[PDB]
Amino acid sequence: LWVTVYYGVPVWKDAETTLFCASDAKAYETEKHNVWATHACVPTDPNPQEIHLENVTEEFNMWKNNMVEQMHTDIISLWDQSLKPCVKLTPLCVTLQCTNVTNNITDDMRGELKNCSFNMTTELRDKKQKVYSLFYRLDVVQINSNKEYRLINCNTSACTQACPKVSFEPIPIHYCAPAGFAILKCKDKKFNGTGPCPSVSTVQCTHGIKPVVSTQLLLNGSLAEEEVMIRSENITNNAKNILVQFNTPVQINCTRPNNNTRKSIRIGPGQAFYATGDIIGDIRQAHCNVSKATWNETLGKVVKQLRKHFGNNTIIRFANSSGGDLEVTTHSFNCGGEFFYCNTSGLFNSTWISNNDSITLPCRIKQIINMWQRIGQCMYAPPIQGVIRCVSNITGLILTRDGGSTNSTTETFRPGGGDMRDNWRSELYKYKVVKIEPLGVAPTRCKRRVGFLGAAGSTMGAASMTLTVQARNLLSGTVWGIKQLQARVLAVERYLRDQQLLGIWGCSGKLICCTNVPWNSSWSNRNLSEIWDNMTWLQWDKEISNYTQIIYGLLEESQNQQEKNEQDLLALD
Amino acid sequence: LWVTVYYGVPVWKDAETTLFCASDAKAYETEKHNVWATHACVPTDPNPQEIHLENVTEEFNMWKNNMVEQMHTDIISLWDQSLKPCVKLTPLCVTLQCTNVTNNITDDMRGELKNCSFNMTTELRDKKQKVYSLFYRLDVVQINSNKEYRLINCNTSACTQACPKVSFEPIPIHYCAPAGFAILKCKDKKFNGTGPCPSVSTVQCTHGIKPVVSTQLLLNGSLAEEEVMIRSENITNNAKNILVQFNTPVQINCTRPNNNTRKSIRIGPGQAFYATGDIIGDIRQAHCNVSKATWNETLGKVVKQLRKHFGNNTIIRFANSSGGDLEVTTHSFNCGGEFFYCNTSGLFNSTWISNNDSITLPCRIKQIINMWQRIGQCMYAPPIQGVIRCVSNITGLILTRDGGSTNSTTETFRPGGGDMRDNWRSELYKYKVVKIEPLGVAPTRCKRRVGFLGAAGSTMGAASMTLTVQARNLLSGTVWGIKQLQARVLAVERYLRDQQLLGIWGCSGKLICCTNVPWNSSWSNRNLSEIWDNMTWLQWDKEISNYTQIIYGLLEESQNQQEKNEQDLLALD
Amino acid sequence: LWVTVYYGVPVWKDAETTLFCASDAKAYETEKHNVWATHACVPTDPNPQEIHLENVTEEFNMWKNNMVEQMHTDIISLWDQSLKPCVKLTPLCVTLQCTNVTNNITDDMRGELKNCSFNMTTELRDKKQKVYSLFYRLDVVQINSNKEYRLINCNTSACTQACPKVSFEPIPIHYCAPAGFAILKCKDKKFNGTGPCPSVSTVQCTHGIKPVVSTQLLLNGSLAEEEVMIRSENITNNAKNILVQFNTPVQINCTRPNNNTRKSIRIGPGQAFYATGDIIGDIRQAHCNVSKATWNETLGKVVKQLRKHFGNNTIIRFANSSGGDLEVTTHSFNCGGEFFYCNTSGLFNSTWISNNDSITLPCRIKQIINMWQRIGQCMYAPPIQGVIRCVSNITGLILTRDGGSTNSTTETFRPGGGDMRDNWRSELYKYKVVKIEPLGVAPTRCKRRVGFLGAAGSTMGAASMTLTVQARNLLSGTVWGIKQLQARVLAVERYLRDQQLLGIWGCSGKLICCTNVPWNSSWSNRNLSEIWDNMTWLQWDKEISNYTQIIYGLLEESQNQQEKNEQDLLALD
Ligand SMILES: *[C@@H]1O[C@H](CO)[C@@H](O[C@@H]2O[C@H](CO)[C@@H](O[C@@H]3O[C@H](CO)[C@@H](O)[C@H](O)[C@@H]3O)[C@H](O)[C@H]2NC(C)=O)[C@H](O)[C@H]1NC(C)=O
Ligand SMILES: *[C@@H]1O[C@H](CO)[C@@H](O[C@@H]2O[C@H](CO)[C@@H](O)[C@H](O)[C@H]2NC(C)=O)[C@H](O)[C@H]1NC(C)=O
Ligand SMILES: *[C@@H]1O[C@H](CO)[C@@H](O[C@@H]2O[C@H](CO)[C@@H](O)[C@H](O)[C@H]2NC(C)=O)[C@H](O)[C@H]1NC(C)=O
Ligand SMILES: *[C@@H]1O[C@H](CO)[C@@H](O[C@@H]2O[C@H](CO)[C@@H](O)[C@H](O)[C@H]2NC(C)=O)[C@H](O)[C@H]1NC(C)=O
Ligand SMILES: *[C@@H]1O[C@H](CO)[C@@H](O[C@@H]2O[C@H](CO)[C@@H](O)[C@H](O)[C@H]2NC(C)=O)[C@H](O)[C@H]1NC(C)=O
Ligand SMILES: *[C@@H]1O[C@H](CO)[C@@H](O[C@@H]2O[C@H](CO)[C@@H](O)[C@H](O)[C@H]2NC(C)=O)[C@H](O)[C@H]1NC(C)=O
Ligand SMILES: *[C@@H]1O[C@H](CO)[C@@H](O[C@@H]2O[C@H](CO)[C@@H](O)[C@H](O)[C@H]2NC(C)=O)[C@H](O)[C@H]1NC(C)=O
Ligand SMILES: *[C@@H]1O[C@H](CO)[C@@H](O)[C@H](O)[C@H]1NC(C)=O
Ligand SMILES: *[C@@H]1O[C@H](CO)[C@@H](O)[C@H](O)[C@H]1NC(C)=O
Ligand SMILES: *[C@@H]1O[C@H](CO)[C@@H](O)[C@H](O)[C@H]1NC(C)=O
Repeated sequence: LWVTVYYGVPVWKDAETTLFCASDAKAYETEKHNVWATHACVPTDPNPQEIHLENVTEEFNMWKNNMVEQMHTDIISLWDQSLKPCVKLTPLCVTLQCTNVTNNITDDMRGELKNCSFNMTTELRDKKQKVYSLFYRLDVVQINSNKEYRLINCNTSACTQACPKVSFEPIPIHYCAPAGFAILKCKDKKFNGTGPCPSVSTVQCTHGIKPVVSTQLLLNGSLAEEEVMIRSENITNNAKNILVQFNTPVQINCTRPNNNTRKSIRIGPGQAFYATGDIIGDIRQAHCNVSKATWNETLGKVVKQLRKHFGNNTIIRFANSSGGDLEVTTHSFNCGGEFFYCNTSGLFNSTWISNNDSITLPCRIKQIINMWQRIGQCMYAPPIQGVIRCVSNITGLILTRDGGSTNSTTETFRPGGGDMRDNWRSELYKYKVVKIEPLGVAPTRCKRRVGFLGAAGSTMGAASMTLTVQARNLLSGTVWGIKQLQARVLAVERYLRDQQLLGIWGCSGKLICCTNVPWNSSWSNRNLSEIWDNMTWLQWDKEISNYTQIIYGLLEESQNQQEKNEQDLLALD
Repeated sequence: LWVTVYYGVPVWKDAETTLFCASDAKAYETEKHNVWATHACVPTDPNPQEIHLENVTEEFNMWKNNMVEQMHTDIISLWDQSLKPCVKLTPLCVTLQCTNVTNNITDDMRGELKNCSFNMTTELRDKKQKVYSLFYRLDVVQINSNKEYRLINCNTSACTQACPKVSFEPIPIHYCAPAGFAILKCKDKKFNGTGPCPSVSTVQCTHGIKPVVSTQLLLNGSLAEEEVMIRSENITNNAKNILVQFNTPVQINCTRPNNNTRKSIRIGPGQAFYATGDIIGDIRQAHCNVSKATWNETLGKVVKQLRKHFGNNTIIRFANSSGGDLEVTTHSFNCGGEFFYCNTSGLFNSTWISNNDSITLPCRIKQIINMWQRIGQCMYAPPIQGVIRCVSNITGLILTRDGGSTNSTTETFRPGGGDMRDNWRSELYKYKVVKIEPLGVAPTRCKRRVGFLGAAGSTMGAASMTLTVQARNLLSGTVWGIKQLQARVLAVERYLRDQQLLGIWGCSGKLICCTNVPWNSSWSNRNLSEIWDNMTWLQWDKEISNYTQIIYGLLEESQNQQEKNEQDLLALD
Repeated sequence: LWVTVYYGVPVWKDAETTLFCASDAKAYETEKHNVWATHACVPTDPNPQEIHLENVTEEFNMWKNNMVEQMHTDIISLWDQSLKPCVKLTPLCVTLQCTNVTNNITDDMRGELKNCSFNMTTELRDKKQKVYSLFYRLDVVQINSNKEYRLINCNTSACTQACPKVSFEPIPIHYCAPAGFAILKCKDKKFNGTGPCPSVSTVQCTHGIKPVVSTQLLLNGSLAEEEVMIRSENITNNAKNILVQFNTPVQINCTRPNNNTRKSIRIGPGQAFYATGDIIGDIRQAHCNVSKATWNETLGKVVKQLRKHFGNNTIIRFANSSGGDLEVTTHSFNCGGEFFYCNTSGLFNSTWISNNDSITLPCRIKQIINMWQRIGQCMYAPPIQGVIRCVSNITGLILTRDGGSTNSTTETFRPGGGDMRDNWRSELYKYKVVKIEPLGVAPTRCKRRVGFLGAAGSTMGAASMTLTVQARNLLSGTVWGIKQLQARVLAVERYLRDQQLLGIWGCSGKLICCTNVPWNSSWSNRNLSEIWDNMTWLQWDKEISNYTQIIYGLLEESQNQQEKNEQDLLALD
């Protein structure tokens, strides 16, 4: 009959907000190399809390998530911030004099290293300096008695050498939302990227996400749980990348067996340039090894789950990439500072039908890079002395279907990728951000006299006793610097708005503040047995969400003001 | 009689604060390249509300407004931000060797364009490049086989090319104040600039203001109603500009018949310099057209209002600009990218005794500009390819009077301008920012036991029923980015201070409350019928403004502390 | 028996927070623009409030004061900010060719002023310029038939010319604590800098302190009272400085008799380089003067007050500095823009046994400078034309004890300094920041039915009637603005946390409230009369902070939740 206002109901709606980084601050409390990304984040909770929701079935969507875009923008801005402070190599674009290096009489790499020598400025503007350095063939381009060259990007973009002190080591970060927002987590083991997730769990924020950069194979990412899953925006469409994820890792070992040496040239006053001085001992190519039997078994599995969608009689035949830029055409990870670019033509060999030492990947290195498909600004990665070795493990792939015929007697899958959002979407697949609103109104028989969300799936009557748990922690009282400020300002304003709305009414209280506005039959007149015993809060929100504004207006104006002026006139005499 | 505290009365008072931007969704969603000003402006509400205050009369002042200065600072800051991130053109200073253009036939514009050639640097620091470009006569100065010149600014300032993609296209901007403030709006049809406006209305924020930059003639402005209103700070003083506002607009057309060509010179790495390569076909001077009959009629209408201020039978005479810099001597503006500088001696030339064709304005174009009289921050607008044409309205003038004696036989009005504040002040003449304060105290016979401003003109008895409406909107739950954040924080702060000051008294959760403070007769006591039925809250607060601190001190000391301590002593048994 | 929560109670504890500047408007209104970026600082309070606290004893310490480090960081940041828009002199690193003092007659100083002639780029790229300048012997280092030199730091740092408009003139800076905090001012006459101060006071803003710079002598410092004070972290440790603060000042006059003239050389466009053109008249030595009798008397006082720690009849000896950099070896300072560097060996040249016109100190001047022992950043102070004279007051030394022994026979003292924290620490020795904690709990017999800090020393019974004054003040109503914004948001967040924590309990009504938690005897049981009337509020915080968290837990969980769970039954009707 009479309206009653409830504060702290289990209700949420989809929204987007400014997330802030959290990371393990104890590891870097003792200072180390100034990492590219992870600094100034709030310390992470030593005991993260994950709460399971009893009966809810939330709808997820991988390919229209906003956290991926926020992550990509954050990484781009962090990289741009990192590159700015240190040296600019504007005076290095000069005509070079380059000849082939003479290794320690070992062949098959003779044409790849140059010994460019050139003129460079010095401290005093009136004088010039004569220097030399070693450049890779992919870094230096010809300009048309030994022939003379220039750097590759002199006619496109400038160069800012990376600050030698920082380190491009990926290390995990946690994206945490402001107070008043919650991040759901799809939990079932067969989530194909879209559709309902019958198992859901609320977490304050995420686990450790390593911002690894790669094009053709995903490295160090999170594995699947039950089986190797295949995800795509629309599998039937050939234009959409077919992300894949493994359940057991395939180990890849990469090396640069050259005893490189750094050599600093001054281009001062103050500024210095680090050249590739000289290589000691033999010179050999950089190669990556992947176990043959393990890779064969992994592909023989992926083809098995891949035939679930494309029929169980078709012929599946992998192949190397079609072509394009060197980033797209070759697996382009980074290992300790050097930016490899490796072939992968030996991996994607097979032709499957219904019925042992290693695989070597010969490859090459480039020092100058302009990643994220950008133009107008490049970077010069300084050389790293000594042999460098990495042991990653392949966790997923990025496939693309040819779709070259309509009969569909066979299918051909060439690996691709290069849009860095695909790497992030492979990790943020089981998250979304929701906006908790704690206020609610429902009819009852009042007349006023003169887990964190574990009750979400329960009926409205069952959830009418746990109101306090929602409202207890509603406030929870340079990149990563302004984001925290905006996040906490938004949280404070949300708490203040909720308190003001609950205060202008007659309630000023937490649990079950009865009111006096009569229940109009126009606001979905149902039997109270059909309301309290049948429905739940999330369902109760939807049909009445049109009329919440009218009920708020009636409570604030029609009832409280008249009631209080009546009390004031009562105390007159 | 005892004091009673009301929260959310219609009281306001004049104040100055920080405003933020807001733009239309159409301009917000324009996929093309960003406009010079609006990038992070929040989208505007599709339906702003007008809450005409009914019986209120407020004192307006056009000249001493603070919105104008804030707009000027914001515009200058936006320009400086716009020019920072693209090409700097320091190495263009070279001794240029120039020669006249050959024209086509029947030479008429010989001395304006020069065919300058100079040696310019290329990407490779070793080599040099021979190029040529066409510079207008106003952009070069001779130095002492053919003659040689330098650029205009290479002994005062360093050039900086305007970014080639961004366009200085004026578009509407709305300046909206944060929560807890209001922007009143005068609507008197004959508002001359100062004095009380008997018809006052409040909007959430202003109408669309086009930030057009021009001098000597206001373009694309807002027109008056029923009269050709004329405004000035002081008509007797001859050192003050006399703004005008036409009833109906005057159509002005402008053209640049030369068919330019954009020649790209690469002076990298990365940078570039766009040059006026060569002109195709016939070559002629830029000119602007204004209808003769319309302009004659408009002058004949404006002189009638000048006769009112300066008396009947006085002869009003017009004359062209007094002389000085080219910025103020000629009607300067930009039409699609080219900065025109048009002679206006054909318009301001007439004499008016007591009792079909088109006018052609010769015009000249300049490329190197240092607008806003800020020497040291020059700019080089790149050439715009193809014929340029635009059609605009003239909706105002900026006249100045001649002060040679008075002996009022006649007056001589000469156009002026140059200070850009007058362009903004012509649009923001019907607004001012007033901060709303909700708290208030008034007497009555009660003692305690032991539209958004539509009621601003109503009596205190009727106004006390609308405390909810006033009290609701006190939170409303790059340069613009920090403006919005600071304004939001300020609003939250003011609301929290109001809440705390209400809470130290015994009236925390209530809009109205009775208190046991006696009403001292020294506070201008009056019969209740003369307060609650013969006064309004704005008029009441104007009377008790001296005793507010004493009453607040009494309420916080004599009542709450003593009451709580005595109640604590009572609860012991 | 029962617990009762008190809000707004005079209790504080040590804490650190970012402070904000406050300077008078006259400094900005001075014609010398941007002397210290006064626009950043807030206008000063016209009447700072000092409230005497009558019974409080507080533990002071200056050797761990955080305000010293905050002032140092603020000064460094302001200095770096000031020079950013100024000219950069990278093209000045040229092979100079210098030949002593050929243009003038000089006394026996001989080769201190080098007459340097060298090439330079004119306002145009094409043509070079032949110019000259006078550089001091300290500003040029030889490089290997007239000899040739270069500037001192052409292989270390890039000079940036000081802007000529601004001047490095110190002005008062007032430090004001943000909302919620307070600054305690110790007023004891004989305060050593450590231990309990029995005459504490409080101030909203500190007294005006001038950020002077000088190594071996403190200039314009604040004077002590009634005796020369000696302060040290541990006097018997040889490695720690021993500050001194004279009772009465010793005046020092300094002069630059050379009559310099400024020559403006153009490095255009938009850049100028001010050289030392020529010296009119005879070359003469720069020197400083100190009164002999006054200085001898001051050292006679310092020995009297410094033998107190060491011995009544121990030999104490003074001596000049040992060696090292010119900054530490010699008393440096600025005198009207010229950075003097004067040896003080004519002053510390005394020996004192167990039981006549003026001291003159000739000294040098250096132009290129980089204070704080910084590397990578430098400045070139332009010449100050005309004869220069200064007058200053010495107000404290910075001594240092030698580690040799002679365990008791003799003690040797030398001037020290070099780190600029000591100069700030000599002025902020009587101020520390404290954080106010307004919540408090005390036992009493109440059971619930089913100046700003002048009372900090008074008993709890009397201090319960002044809860309003503390509670009222807690809220207190581009680059470098985010610091103030973050401090402000932090204050708001702290207030909201306190209010929410009070709201979880059954005490939404502010100030003295009562709760039903019994008072366990284990929590420092005392008879009630000796709790309320034989003890103060600060001492109560020193005997509950162990159990305060558990008391808050009992209040928030054990009583209010059960009360609501009992109330829900009666809420149905
Ligand atoms: C006053 O407002 C008028 C709006 O009518 C301004 O004229 C407009 O100027 C723009 C920019 O030149 C014109 O758009 C351009 O059109 C050309 C094609 O001619 C196109 O190639 C460009 O990319 C751009 O879209 C626009 O057509 C023109 N308006 C009209 C009706 O022609 C005028 O510039 C304003 N006054 C001042 C002083 O800015
Ligand atoms: C997924 O992509 C496929 C493209 O193959 C879409 O299927 C096409 O739909 C159009 C429109 O009806 C037909 O003309 C084509 O013949 C279809 N192609 C095939 C191979 O069947 C499909 O609609 C897309 N799915 C979604 C949900 O967008
Ligand atoms: C990729 O696959 C092709 C065939 O699919 C491989 O070519 C085979 O090489 C072996 C070894 O000489 C021959 O015995 C076969 O006859 C070849 N097959 C065909 C169809 O000609 C090729 O070597 C593979 N390359 C890599 C790098 O894995
Ligand atoms: C200044 O004199 C005081 C004694 O009056 C010394 O301070 C004492 O220091 C000890 C050591 O920490 C403390 O336990 C005492 O409480 C302090 N008492 C007082 C009154 O401050 C201090 O050491 C002297 N300073 C110097 C530099 O010698
Ligand atoms: C102050 O400094 C002195 C000297 O540095 C310290 O005294 C020394 O203490 C060690 C440890 O017992 C002895 O081995 C030395 O012989 C002492 N030297 C002298 C000269 O006394 C003293 O401990 C320091 N005091 C404080 C409070 O730090
Ligand atoms: C610093 O200079 C001042 C003058 O500007 C000196 O003060 C003067 O000294 C002379 C000689 O003793 C007196 O005749 C004047 O009356 C003094 N003038 C004033 C205003 O006091 C001062 O002695 C100099 N100090 C030093 C250390 O040389
Ligand atoms: C400051 O003055 C003293 C005293 O004149 C200078 O000390 C000289 O030191 C050198 C090296 O031992 C010797 O010439 C003498 O011992 C001292 N000179 C005289 C005349 O006795 C000191 O060099 C001066 N400071 C500077 C930076 O030169
Ligand atoms: C505008 O009108 C007011 C009267 O309301 C008058 O005081 C003022 O001088 C007028 N100003 C002008 C410029 O006409
Ligand atoms: C007293 O109140 C009456 C209301 O009926 C009013 O008419 C009268 O003017 C008042 N007199 C004074 C002195 O305020
Ligand atoms: C400059 O003066 C110094 C000091 O007397 C002297 O050693 C030097 O030889 C002089 N320079 C020349 C060029 O004579």
